[PDB]
Amino acid sequence: KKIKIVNELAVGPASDVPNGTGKIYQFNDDKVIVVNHGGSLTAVSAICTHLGCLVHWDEAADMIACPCHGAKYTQDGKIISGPQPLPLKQYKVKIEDGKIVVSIAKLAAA
Amino acid sequence: KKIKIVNELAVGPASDVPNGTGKIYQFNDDKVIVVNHGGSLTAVSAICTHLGCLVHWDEAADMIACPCHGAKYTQDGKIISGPQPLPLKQYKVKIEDGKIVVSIAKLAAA
Ligand code: FES
Ligand code: FES
Repeated sequence: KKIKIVNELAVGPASDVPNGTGKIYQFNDDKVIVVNHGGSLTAVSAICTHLGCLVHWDEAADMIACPCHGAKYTQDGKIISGPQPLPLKQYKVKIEDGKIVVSIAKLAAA
Repeated sequence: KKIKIVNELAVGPASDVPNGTGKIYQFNDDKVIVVNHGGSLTAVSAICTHLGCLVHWDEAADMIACPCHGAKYTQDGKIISGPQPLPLKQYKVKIEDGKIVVSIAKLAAA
């Protein structure tokens, strides 16, 4: 009673993103930042929804920071502060065979 | 004894790029990073020559850094280290009427 289409990609070894760090990967047309912090491995779009620069993980401040107009986001992409209109799109992410597997789903009813 | 074609664009107010900072601008088909550091206002292509992520200025480290795979460049776009094949193409930049004017030339001899 629902159709959904999932894109799925093993982007790199789990050892790429050890604790306290974040790394940017290509996901087809988007760029995703995968973050490993506080026991939690998350994945969100790395492109600011304001005007489209790349973000990075700031471990000391426990935040994602955008270098262009000062946007600050949570590890999960939620808005902390800045001019950005939207949160960064949330991905799913898992470790499989020692690999970081990122995925996103788009739904549709039958 | 030389003819050249110059693209020129007043990209924003000079107040946009104070000392110790760098800013990204659309320059027709390229994107340029203008950096103000050490009394020197420079402008180079913002597109990393490895795989094309947008770069940013790192004032603390005195370098242009690409967030994807670690490319480092000097303020003038020269390669410091990383997987990139090429330096960032250099633009010329000056202040007029409190505005940042970026320009680049393509040659023709006669
Ligand atoms: S493009 Fe990220 S703050 Fe504007
Ligand atoms: S895109 Fe800059 S290091 Fe690869």
